Amino acid sequence: MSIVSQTRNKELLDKKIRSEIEAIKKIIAEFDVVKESVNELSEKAKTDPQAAEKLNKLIEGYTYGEERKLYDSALSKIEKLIETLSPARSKSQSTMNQRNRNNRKIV
Amino acid sequence: MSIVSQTRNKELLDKKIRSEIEAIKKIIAEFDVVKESVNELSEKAKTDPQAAEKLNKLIEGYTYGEERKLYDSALSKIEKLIETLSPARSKSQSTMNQRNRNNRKIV
Repeated sequence: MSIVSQTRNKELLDKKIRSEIEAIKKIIAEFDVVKESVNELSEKAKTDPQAAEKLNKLIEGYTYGEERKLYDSALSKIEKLIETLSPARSKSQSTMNQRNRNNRKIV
Repeated sequence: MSIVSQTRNKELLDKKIRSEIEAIKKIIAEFDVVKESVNELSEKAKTDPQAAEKLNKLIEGYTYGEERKLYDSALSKIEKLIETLSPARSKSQSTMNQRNRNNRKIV
């Protein structure tokens, strides 16, 4: 009766994990964006002196991005989990070849 | 300075990203939960008489994840991403070595 459950579960998990990593990848791409606020006025400042004046006021960028403290090691734990889902050295771990129900197999 | 939106935004993203890894972790465990009693039932149907009785009630709900080939490659790409965000061996990014402590290291 699992057929009535695994009719959407597979798709659900696929789309779920797919979206999770996409959001996280977006998060990690916003950090350098905020840090790029240290030169909001580049060509504009070069053209207009008043814009260059604002440059001395808009020279920020480091506010809430350097939060890689206790949460930094949290990412290290993720790698550990991924490694746990890896072969590490071999793929034949615990599992063993079976397929007894074949009736005279060629291979 | 950027603080109006950065008020509680950090907590929002922190908790959200924390949900991803927890949700994904559960999905991985579900694969073992489903594909658990397979060799202990299907294979044992031929061997044990009681096992064959149970197989007559639940036979569809074992192999539902044998597409592990190009999918794992995507996860490996995730590792590379994490590694790219890590200083790895070059631990000099936004930091420096010290070793400013000896006091006669005769032992």
